[PDB]
Amino acid sequence: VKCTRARRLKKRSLRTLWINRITAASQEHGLKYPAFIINLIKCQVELNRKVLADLAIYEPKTFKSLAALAKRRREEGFAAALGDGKEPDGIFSRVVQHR
Amino acid sequence: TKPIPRPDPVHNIEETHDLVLKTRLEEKGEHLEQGPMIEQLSKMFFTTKHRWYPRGQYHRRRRKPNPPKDR
Amino acid sequence: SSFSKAPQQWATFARVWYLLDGKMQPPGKLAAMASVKLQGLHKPVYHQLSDCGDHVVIMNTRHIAFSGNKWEQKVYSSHTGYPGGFRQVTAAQLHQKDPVAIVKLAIYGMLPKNLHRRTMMQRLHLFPDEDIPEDILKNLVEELPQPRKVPRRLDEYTQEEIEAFPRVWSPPEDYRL
Amino acid sequence: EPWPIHPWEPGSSRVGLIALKLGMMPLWTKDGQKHVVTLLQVQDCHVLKYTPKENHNGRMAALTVGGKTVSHFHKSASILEFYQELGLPPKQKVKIFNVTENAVIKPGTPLYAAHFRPGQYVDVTAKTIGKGFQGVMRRWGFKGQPATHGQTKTHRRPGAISTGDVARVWPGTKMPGQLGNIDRTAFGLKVWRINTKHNIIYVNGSVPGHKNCLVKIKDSKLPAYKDFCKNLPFPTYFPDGDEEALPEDLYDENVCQPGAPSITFT
Amino acid sequence: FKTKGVLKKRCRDCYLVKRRGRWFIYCKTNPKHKQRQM
Amino acid sequence: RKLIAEGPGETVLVAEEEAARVALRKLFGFTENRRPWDYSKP
Amino acid sequence: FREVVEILDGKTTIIEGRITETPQESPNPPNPTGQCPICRWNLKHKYNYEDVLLLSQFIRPHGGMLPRRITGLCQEEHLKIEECVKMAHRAGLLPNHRPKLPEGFVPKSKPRLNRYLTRWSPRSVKPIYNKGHRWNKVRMPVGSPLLKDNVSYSGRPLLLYH
RNA sequence: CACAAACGCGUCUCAGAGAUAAUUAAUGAUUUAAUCUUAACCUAAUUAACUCAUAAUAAAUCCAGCCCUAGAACAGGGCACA
Ligand SMILES: [Mg+2]
Ligand SMILES: [Mg+2]
Ligand SMILES: [Mg+2]
Ligand SMILES: [Mg+2]
Ligand SMILES: [Mg+2]
Ligand SMILES: [Mg+2]
Ligand SMILES: [Mg+2]
Ligand SMILES: [Mg+2]
Ligand SMILES: [Mg+2]
Ligand SMILES: [Mg+2]
Ligand SMILES: [Mg+2]
Ligand SMILES: [Zn+2]
Ligand SMILES: [Zn+2]
Repeated sequence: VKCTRARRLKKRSLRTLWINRITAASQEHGLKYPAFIINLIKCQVELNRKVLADLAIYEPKTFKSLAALAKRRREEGFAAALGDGKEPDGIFSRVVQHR
Repeated sequence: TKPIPRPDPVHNIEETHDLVLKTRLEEKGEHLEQGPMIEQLSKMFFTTKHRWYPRGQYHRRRRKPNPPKDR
Repeated sequence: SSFSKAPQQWATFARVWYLLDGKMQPPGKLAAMASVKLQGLHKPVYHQLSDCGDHVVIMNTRHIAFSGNKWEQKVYSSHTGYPGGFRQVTAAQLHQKDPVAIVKLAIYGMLPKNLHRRTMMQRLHLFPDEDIPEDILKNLVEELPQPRKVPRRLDEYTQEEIEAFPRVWSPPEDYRL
Repeated sequence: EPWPIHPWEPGSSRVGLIALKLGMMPLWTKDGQKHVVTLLQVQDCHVLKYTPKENHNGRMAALTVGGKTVSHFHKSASILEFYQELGLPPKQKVKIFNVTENAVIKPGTPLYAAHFRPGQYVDVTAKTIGKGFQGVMRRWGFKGQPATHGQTKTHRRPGAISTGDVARVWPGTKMPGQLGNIDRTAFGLKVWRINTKHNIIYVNGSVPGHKNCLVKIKDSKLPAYKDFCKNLPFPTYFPDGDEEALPEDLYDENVCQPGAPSITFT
Repeated sequence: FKTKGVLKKRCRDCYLVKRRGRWFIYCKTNPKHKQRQM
Repeated sequence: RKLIAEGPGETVLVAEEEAARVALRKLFGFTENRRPWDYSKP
Repeated sequence: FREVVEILDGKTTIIEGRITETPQESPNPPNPTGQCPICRWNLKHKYNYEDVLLLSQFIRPHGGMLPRRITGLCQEEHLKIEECVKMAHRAGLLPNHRPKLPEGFVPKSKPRLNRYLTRWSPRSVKPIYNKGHRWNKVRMPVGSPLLKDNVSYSGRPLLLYH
């Protein structure tokens, strides 16, 4: 019974561990986890927490590039919100449809 | 960057007998009780005293002799 | 990148000593980052089973600051086990008796309630003032920023800034101060 | 090679002695009252080692004093080495006295019962008479149960020990156990007579510990006699410093000496 | 002093002052009018 | 005054030896970031 | 500013009032249409205990408050600024606005405990020995409630009781 | 009290500093008067507690046998004067 319960809970435990590692790596770059996640999602970058943690552990340059992209997206979103202008659009804020 | 510190000094060298001088730097030894030894190890490694105590037969028999190794 | 196995492992799991100034800083915010560093929650290689833990040295403990009237309201209660041996000491009295105890208890509470709490607490060093032994000083790597900005006093402001700050109201000449 | 002697200060403290408890004697006062004195014989008092104030406590220095001589054949190798380097035979009881830095004495200095003068207040520390594992009635003084009103196997039982709701007993509960074999200190013991030839101190009141046992004597730390050491020899008693032999027995201003005119009231 | 939940002046010389975290109706002419808000 | 390689170690001598090993591997081209061996049919 | 000068010359007391030059208001306020000083300088919902340059403009040299009929502020801002001045004085700001006592500065006391955002007086609050349970808890007040209308760039409400 | 000990009915000793709650007055604005102040600055008269000076232990690796005012066993103190 405990084996079944722990098999169910293993996904949650590993997801929480991945989230903690992502928080560690993002705070190491001076960026918060919710902002990093939402800005990476806004850039249409569909990478799960497992891949993000693997990149943080083994690809520091790639993870720093992702953090810089997320910070750029956050800055563009803040600038757009402050401006409230339809014409001004950020370079990385453009939305690409399916092909 | 900063230069590499180099420490090289032999104060056990004696001009009368270098054969005894060489063994003067190697004949250093010390023995302490279990309590003081555990306290010293904990102070050195910044840990608690509960880790250094030995374990019993029940735990020492169940350890896997050949754990799997990756990479 | 192209390191041997043993040096690569040593570099990955190397311990780090951090410095933290405690002058004019809130104990809760200091203890938050102290607990983060002690647990190793700042490392992407962190794991609960792993022994990843970093040392933190906090100075200027006696110069700690409490927000609000916590100095007069917050209490610490202990019990010696013997009947009639239950004591409740005010925060000010506890700080006067031992400056370290405040931040020590704050970090002890903020740390997780497992058996590793003692192990990570043994890695913590707290000093009332800027009097740190050289053996610990030589191990410091970096200093964490202060979580709270210390406000300036009136005399600490520069005269150019004082003049640049406009006079909101004009006092009458007939009034006496 | 005497160490420099510093002037007495109001915040200074003096070193103590280690004597042997001989017995008890009566002593009558000039007002007709009768007190009981205890004889403490200073056989071998010697300063063994000196510990710096910073290395011992950070407030006061520590002076180590040895008791009466013992045999070399029953002491450990480290103790024998320490005494060989010191130059003195091993002592029985080794004690530490907290003294101020201005009253330090060179190790190896002997001490005599003339260190205390007639009329002074001393504190006595010793292990009391150990009565072993004694019952609660003898230990804490608990009253027993009635002897013959039907009580069954209870005449000396402690009775109830705790409460029902607590479901446990408090650590401060008084229970039978070891009694007597512990170090106790009696404060404010007045000294009346000092015998120089035999190095004997007559201390008023009872002395904790059995006879023929080592006793640690120091000045009174009570606030009533905090500054009584001004008239006393500050560093210690030096028999060679004065170059004058003290009388055989020094009495207090109220002690009725054995040679007396048989005082009568008027 | 009388401890009350509601304080009211019993004469024109009673004055209300906030001291020690409580309210106090103090009167000098009539000392019996000393009231302390609980 | 140009960094060619770096190496960690427990002691300074071991770190220097590891740095020398890393520099030698970089010079010889046998690096962890090298081209993987080509397994194809020419 | 008016100053009272007393001169003693042979059992004779001379009391005189002397008028000194005083600084005036800056020529250009951002909102000249505002009747209230703070409300016209657009510092409303902006100042705090940290802003000492604004609080020090109108306070007595001994740390006393200034009358509203002379200052000209609205009632709410007057109360808020009074609270901020009290908080700064309790925290330790305005070091030069204390009375000079040559006799009392020699007998030093215990070091001043560092504090900020203090609401009540340090000498009037008794320690909470019960502290309450989770559902009923005696929360510790921090800061003055009059400052709840300040601008919040983060948007999170200011915790007045913790 | 038919043991050299134990015992009371017999004898000796019993403490300095800070700190406070209630409550007193100095100085002082909001509220240029006054006002002990969930306004500051230092204030002084101040309960019991509670801590701290101070007090005790606080010299590691000889322990076969013999004594002990030391002790259930285990431990501890002595075995050179004689
Ligand atoms: Mg599923
Ligand atoms: Mg016995
Ligand atoms: Mg009876
Ligand atoms: Mg019956
Ligand atoms: Mg019976
Ligand atoms: Mg029966
Ligand atoms: Mg229970
Ligand atoms: Mg006035
Ligand atoms: Mg009056
Ligand atoms: Mg103490
Ligand atoms: Mg022995
Ligand atoms: Zn009245
Ligand atoms: Zn207004």
